[PDB]
Amino acid sequence: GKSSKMLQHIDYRMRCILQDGRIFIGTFKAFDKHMNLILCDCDEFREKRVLGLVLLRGENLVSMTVEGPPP
Amino acid sequence: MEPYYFVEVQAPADCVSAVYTVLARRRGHVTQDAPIPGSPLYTIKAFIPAIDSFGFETDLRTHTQGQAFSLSVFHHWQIVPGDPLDKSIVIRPLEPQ
Amino acid sequence: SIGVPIKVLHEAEGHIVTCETNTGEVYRGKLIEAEDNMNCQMSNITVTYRDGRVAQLEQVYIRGSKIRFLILPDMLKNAPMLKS
Amino acid sequence: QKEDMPPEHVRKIIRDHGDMTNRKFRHDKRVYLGALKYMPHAVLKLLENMPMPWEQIRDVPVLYHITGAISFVNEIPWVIEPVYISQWGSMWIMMRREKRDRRHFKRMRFPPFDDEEPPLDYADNILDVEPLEAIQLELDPEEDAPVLDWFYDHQPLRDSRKYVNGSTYQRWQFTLPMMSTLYRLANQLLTDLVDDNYFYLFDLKAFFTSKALNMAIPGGPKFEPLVRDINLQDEDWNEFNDINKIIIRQPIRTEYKIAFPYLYNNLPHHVHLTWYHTPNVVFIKTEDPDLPAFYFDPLINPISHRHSVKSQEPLPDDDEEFELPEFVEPFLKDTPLYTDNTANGIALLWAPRPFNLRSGRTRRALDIPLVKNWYREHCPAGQPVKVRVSYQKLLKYYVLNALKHRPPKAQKKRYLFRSFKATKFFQSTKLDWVEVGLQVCRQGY
Amino acid sequence: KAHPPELKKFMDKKLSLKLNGGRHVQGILRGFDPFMNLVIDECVEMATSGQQNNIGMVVIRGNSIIMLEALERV
Amino acid sequence: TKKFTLMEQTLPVTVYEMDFLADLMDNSELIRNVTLCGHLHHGKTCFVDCLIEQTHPEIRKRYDQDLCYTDILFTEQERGVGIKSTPVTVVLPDTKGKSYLFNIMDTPGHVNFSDEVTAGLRISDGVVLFIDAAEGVMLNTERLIKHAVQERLAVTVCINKIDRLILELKLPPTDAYYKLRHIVDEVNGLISMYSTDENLILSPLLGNVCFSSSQYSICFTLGSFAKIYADTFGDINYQEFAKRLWGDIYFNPKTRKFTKKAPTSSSQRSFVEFILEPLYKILAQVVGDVDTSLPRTLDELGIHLTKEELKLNIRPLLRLVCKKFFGEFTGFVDMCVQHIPSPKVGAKPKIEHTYTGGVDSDLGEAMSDCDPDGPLMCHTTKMYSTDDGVQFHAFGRVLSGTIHAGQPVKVLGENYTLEDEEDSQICTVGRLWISVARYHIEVNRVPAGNWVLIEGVDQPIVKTATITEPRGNEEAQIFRPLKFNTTSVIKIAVEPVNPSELPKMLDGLRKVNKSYPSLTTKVEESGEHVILGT
RNA sequence: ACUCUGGUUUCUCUUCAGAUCGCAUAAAUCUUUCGCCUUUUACUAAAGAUUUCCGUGGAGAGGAACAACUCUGAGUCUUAACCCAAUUUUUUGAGCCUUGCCUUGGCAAGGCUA
RNA sequence: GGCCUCCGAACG
Repeated sequence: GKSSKMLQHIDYRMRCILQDGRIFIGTFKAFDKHMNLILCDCDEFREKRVLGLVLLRGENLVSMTVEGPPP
Repeated sequence: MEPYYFVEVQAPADCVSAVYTVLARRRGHVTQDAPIPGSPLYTIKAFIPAIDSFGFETDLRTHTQGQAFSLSVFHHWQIVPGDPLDKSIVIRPLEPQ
Repeated sequence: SIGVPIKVLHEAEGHIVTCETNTGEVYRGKLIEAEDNMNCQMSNITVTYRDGRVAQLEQVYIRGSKIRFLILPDMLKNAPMLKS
Repeated sequence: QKEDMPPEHVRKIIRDHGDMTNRKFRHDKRVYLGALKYMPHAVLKLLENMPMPWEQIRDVPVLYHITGAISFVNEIPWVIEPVYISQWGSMWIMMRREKRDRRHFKRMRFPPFDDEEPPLDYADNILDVEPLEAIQLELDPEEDAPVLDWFYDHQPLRDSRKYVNGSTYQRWQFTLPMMSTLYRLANQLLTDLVDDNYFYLFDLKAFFTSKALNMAIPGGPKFEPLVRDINLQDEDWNEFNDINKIIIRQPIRTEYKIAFPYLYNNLPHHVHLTWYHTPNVVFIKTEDPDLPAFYFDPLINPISHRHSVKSQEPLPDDDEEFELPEFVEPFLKDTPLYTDNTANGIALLWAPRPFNLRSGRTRRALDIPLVKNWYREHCPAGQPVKVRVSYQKLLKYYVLNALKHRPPKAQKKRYLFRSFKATKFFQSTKLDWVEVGLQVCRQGY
Repeated sequence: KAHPPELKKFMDKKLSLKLNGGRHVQGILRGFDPFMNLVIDECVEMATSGQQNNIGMVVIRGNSIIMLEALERV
Repeated sequence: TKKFTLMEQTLPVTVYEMDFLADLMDNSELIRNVTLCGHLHHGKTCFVDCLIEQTHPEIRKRYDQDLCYTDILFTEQERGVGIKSTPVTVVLPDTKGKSYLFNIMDTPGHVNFSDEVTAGLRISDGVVLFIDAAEGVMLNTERLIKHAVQERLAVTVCINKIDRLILELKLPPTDAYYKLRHIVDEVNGLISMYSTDENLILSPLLGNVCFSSSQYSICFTLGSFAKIYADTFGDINYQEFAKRLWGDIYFNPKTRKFTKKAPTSSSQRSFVEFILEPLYKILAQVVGDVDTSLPRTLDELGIHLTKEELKLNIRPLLRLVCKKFFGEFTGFVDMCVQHIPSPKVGAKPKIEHTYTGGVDSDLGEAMSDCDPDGPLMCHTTKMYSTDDGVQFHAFGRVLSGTIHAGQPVKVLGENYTLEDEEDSQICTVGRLWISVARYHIEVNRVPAGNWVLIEGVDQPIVKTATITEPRGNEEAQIFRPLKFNTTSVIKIAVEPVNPSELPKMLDGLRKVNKSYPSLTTKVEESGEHVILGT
């Protein structure tokens, strides 16, 4: 009804959990019906590597939680 | 040798005849005249001497009462009516020849 | 009719990008074409397998459903798609 | 809030006891010295009250001094629209029809003074009966009927949907038929064609260029030597610049040097000029109200194709299978040819500034409801000598006011004329040009 | 929508087709559908041991294709 | 004070980042440039006013005055053209969804001014033509078509004032499609009638022409009409739609059955019905049908406006309606990138026909310069006056290298050659300037493949002079100048009235000649200074 | 498809308008040039800077008149006939074994499946 | 091929 559930979490730092166990954290600027994630200055946890802008497909995503306030 | 300025003109039939009278006053020997379609707009390109082409657009738009929009450019060259160095050529400074 | 991340994927055509399929192969190179289903046609690819070996491949085209995610250059983060 | 007093009480009582003097106005003496002491009240009031020949009506509210000294009439010009300009110009067309008729003209003139003894109180009879004169425009083919109801009014639209909806004047609004009949009755009067280059190379920037270069035109205004004093030259400079033996083709056309500041190098200081040509467009003229929407101008297409070339992919399978008309292929169902005066509105697409403005805002009917100047610009030879030089004089005044421009600096405040009613000064009321004008005449005597 | 993927640049080109589960085939592309089913001419299956066998013209389902690769310049 | 015109000191634009757009134009190959002229005074600037109007948030309302920026050339541009052509650049999105960097330079219509417009056109690798639907092709379109054909530059046919010419003349759809088809037949007839290959293929289905109207500022094309109509309904048809959009076909009752031949009673042509029918009716929905049909047509088209906005006036509601319907730019960028070649693909023949020495170390130095970086070789365009008349900025093409602020460069002259260069001298670049609409962006270092303006080179820069690295890079520096395709005719000898004004006339003649390279200032043997122009 | 939000004309006061022209815009003063002139007011016609009239525009505040007319941005804005999913999510296939690391728990890797 | 400054009232 309100649909703001995903609209509330825009710009926030989000900790993502994938189907294989990977962890993505980046500034969340956009979404869609297909659960396409837009993560700015994203990082990958398993070991940490520098990713940057990353577009994640919604098929491999499981859950998400708020990491913190926008930078 | 001097170039021959050609001027395409847009105007109705009356202003086209008046443009031909202006070119006749300037002794210009034109290019071609056609009833330009898409709208009854007469377009006439003109072959003219570059020496007599001065003030052709001003007097053209003036004699047309705010009509006959034309544009000129250098085209080819003119071989002149005769050869220079004539002893009888000098007549009067103000009188044209 | 087209999602915002998909429109960003269209905007990123012509830049060096990194792609990893569902099987783990890393593909990095210029993105020639991108569709609405995230089909990616790329050129001058340096492959990174799961064992660490590398190679060079001229032309590749990937199914949209088999892509785990994509990596795009940072030049697209400023705009037009920034909205509050 | 200021309320309108009874007109006969303040008017008749004041003006009745005001001119008697004796011991009744003895205290009112100085008040009358203030009345006569203020010139602009009667001048701006009388000049501000103009019922005009285009209609027949009375005047507006005015403030009459509580001491009976004098009054003042504040009325905004409240110019309505080009339909109103077509009401005045329509009175000029009907006035021309009456000019062609009436083989025996009238007298008029007759300033009914005969020395002076018309201290006329007959304004009471002017309230008794009415002339019901002027007007006399019945012309309309079931079209201008709304403008006919708006033909004679002090406030053309009292309250409506499209209207000013103010007390006197406000942002104007109208419909399509108001523009139709506006261009009809306005077309009956003097009307201007498309501008193009016909309106240029004559006045405005052209006149300022002629006044800048200080050179005559094929008729027109004249200004002055401007910066040039008398003569400045030199024997060596003239021999270097000019030549005793040079090229001679045309006798130095002034129109060629006018539009070309590089052709005339004498005194190129403070000159606004060089407007190059025009758009050179074509506006299709109107015709009888018949069909089709295309006037069928001369075209003669070059034999259509005539074995020139064609498009690609002429495959019927990909053609019939290339589209799925699940919806309507055209935009919407209509007849965009003759529908709703599409020819009259199409001709209204190109319209003069008053007509093309559609819904207006405000204008001064006491200042510039006159298009005759532009109509007189660049007049043909159909007028005599004195009329031609007179037209050059009108263009000289218009060129003077045009070249004068304006320093639109700041001002102090407005309404000060009406702001004098804050304390006890005067009291307004609805009055007529004969009653208020006659009261101003008694204030003059 | 229903936009078919554009292989028109890969038409009649020798392809290297990577399949899931360590399967690899190569051949020439004779056409495609909106479902990414491929008609592959002279398809040769790449065995995990390195041996090659020619299975002929075959249809390959778009579901099982991780990536399609061209061995020529298009 | 009272400087002539202000080309700088303006705010930014909307949805435009200097980082993303600047590094995107200086990084990827999606950036391009062109110049649209066609017919003289055919409303060329109006197109830049439409694109810049859709780019920057603050745009001049067409009802008040022209949409172009105020105080530009004053009466020079107010009277017509004036500016011998000025460069501009903006980031325009495309109908495909991907944006692009397009540098468009308007061109004047005057003869000599068109020659200078060609001299400036020698920089960009492509050109578009502005052809009014009323007058068709003018003399500037024929001369510009001959000069563009001799320059081997891709041209894009662009129709202007289509709805203005068809609306003012009340042209029927048959005479509109036949008349426009005759104009395209003359464009393709002159293009194929010029020389070399016929591969230009000027045609509406090929995307070479874009139908636009400057009155309502409506820019459309084949892919734009197919994208709008498909976007409304039947979005599955895009390529097969625009291909079958016009052609010669009729719409047959079978749902879609397109008849290639025969009348089939449907219509004279498919473009008239399916194209001109929603077009002319949209223009017919105004005027007489404006107030009447506003709810019906506006509700059917989905457009809406405020009570005061819809009641404004005829023309403002027409330009606003076209902005609410066709206002989105599609065929300009979509038909642009599809026409205009890439930087390298269009650069290799351009560098082959531009620089003198080709092949190795020269064209190869330019070939390697294209995509990644150049070895600091700057082949300019021209030089224009700055905001102050004291100095003049150099607005030019950069062939190679990343220009750095204060970095020296070896600039040769005209008569100077790669073997022996007498006019070659090092110079420092004060600041980089990119011309966007009414403003400019100053940058310290601009990579290769972009035409930008710089400062610090004034006296050594004369007409068209290419700059090279101070390291002494060999192999054909100082690229060849552009040909004006005209002959000097008018000779005006100007002499100072006062004898002490000789240095002011000489320096003013040098700076004036550098400001207008088309004119030729030559000192006569008698001592007088004579000028030559077309 | 529910609820909170809740409007138009006119009259005054206080600010801003060296403005894209406050569309067809008047008059005065002074420094001079000039016109005719027997001194002055008036006055012939050009420049410049100093201004007033008729106006006019923007913002805020205070009033009455049908105001109870309607707009408004949002707020979780709870619905059944019929045929359908082989590239994005409700008709869609995962697990086991072994080795190494970790205090174990657990993690990484390879293999096995049918 | 055209251009047409003119324009009076008191006092003294």
